Amino acid sequence: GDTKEQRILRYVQQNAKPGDPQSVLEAIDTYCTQKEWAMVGDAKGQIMDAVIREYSPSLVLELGAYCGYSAVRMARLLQPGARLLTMEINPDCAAITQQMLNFAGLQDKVTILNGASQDLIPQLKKKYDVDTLDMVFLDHWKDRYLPDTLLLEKCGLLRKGTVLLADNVIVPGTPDFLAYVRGSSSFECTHYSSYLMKVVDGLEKAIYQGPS
Ligand SMILES: Cc1nc(C)c(-c2cc(C(=O)N3CCN(c4ccccc4)CC3)n[nH]2)s1
Ligand SMILES: [Cl-]
Repeated sequence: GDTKEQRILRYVQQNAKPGDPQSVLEAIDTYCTQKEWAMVGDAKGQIMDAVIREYSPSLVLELGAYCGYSAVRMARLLQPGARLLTMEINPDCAAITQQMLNFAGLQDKVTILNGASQDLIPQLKKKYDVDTLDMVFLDHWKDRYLPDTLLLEKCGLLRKGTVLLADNVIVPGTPDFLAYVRGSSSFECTHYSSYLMKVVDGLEKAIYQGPS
């Protein structure tokens, strides 16, 4: 068997450099640009980097590791001792992600949780010893953004100033998630447009202010 995702890891393992997350980033960026696209960006990576650098989170939740691009891009910017938790529902992508972090030298900042987001979010406190989350990046199924944001509320995982950065909120779009965070007083929201497919997409930054 030879999947697109094995093919990406293998281009990285040949062209990027062991323990250099940026040559991993550019090799992936290079692969998805010249060889076959994958569901990856440097234009939205600039936005993702600015938000990591602005808020210096000590504990990040990512929903949707996939191949490990956005986990290499985040964890490369985290301070010593900070953690990334990444949930991946497909075990083969989870293996790609473990190897992509192992090659990039970041497998000690990341913990991969294999599971659907709404099964693992309730276990975060008991099992992975989380108190609150400093940042949350949502890049999974667009119809889970809103219910997972409220599930994170329920379980008391968001604090005042938690950053939620939501990808692909324009295309495919997350209309329900955007209406809620923009309309709720618990969230202060900034929309970052980024092109893609030559289409305007966007990320939403939504900062939690505390319950209503
Ligand atoms: C309830 C859930 N909890 C989690 C943790 C979920 C999750 C999302 C992802 C992910 O990263 N992508 C992106 C890639 N994509 C895809 C790409 C091409 C074709 C079809 C699908 C699958 C979803 N991995 N696990 S869904
Ligand atoms: Cl499910």
